[PDB]
Amino acid sequence: HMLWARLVGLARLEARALSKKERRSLLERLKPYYTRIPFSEKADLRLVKARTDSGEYEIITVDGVPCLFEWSDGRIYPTLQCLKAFGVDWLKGVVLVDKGAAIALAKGAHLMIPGVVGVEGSFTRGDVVAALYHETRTPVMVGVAEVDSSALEKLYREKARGRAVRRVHRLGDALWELAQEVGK
Repeated sequence: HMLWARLVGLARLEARALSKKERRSLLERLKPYYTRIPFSEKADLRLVKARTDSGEYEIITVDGVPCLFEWSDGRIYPTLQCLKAFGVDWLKGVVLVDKGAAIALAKGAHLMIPGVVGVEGSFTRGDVVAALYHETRTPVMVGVAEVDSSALEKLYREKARGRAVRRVHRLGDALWELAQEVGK
């Protein structure tokens, strides 16, 4: 197909079902990093490649929802659309942030410790976590923990300075815009 999205513009799409072998490899690549696989064995998984003016994006869809992507560190991460569809309980943890940090994250900033107001779950430095605006629990960013959850629980209470979560994907980024349109 073809689609036209904000920021990325016109995208030419090529989609196919994942093979039985790719589906198995996908589950094996997700297990080490999340509490559980969020989707069913009956869910239809497809690989969608979108070529835009700047380059190529590949997104794995789950029953048509653009949910997963491979980052430069070789791990598979969820899109925010994935979190809307399946929630966040399957993630090892989440970090709750204040309004100012939710707005900064939606502009593309990393999450600094003073913007944190709560920690949920249990995770260690390097784990995949999501940052949610505390008031509405809206996910605004997906990234990598810079500190263990137990350390963060202490650090945000002291309002220590420093980075809490390194941003990988966030609301309004090019992938998010493309995924929004794929979901339409």
